[PDB]
Amino acid sequence: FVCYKAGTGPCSESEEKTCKTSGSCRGDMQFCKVAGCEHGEEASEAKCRCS
Amino acid sequence: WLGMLVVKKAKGSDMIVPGPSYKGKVFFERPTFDGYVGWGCSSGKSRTESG
Repeated sequence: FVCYKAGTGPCSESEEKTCKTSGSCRGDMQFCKVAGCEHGEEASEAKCRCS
Repeated sequence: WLGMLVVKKAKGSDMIVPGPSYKGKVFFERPTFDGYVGWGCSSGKSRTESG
């Protein structure tokens, strides 16, 4: 699994570790299927896209 | 609209069937297993290639 922010590039360690461990991340169907994800489209400035 | 059935709101727990290109579309409905749900966007927005 590789993560990257649209427009900026690869994100730092904190957000990717939270995306991998917590489960409240935002990814494709494969990530949402193997680890779960939250798609509440809440207010956020940016999100490191993982695929 | 004729009062035959009752449409259900857009629940986040519903899965979107892949395969169609949602890019450029504004509204689309999907008959689920327990009823009928729809998926739309706000003003000035549209679904991406994934939807």
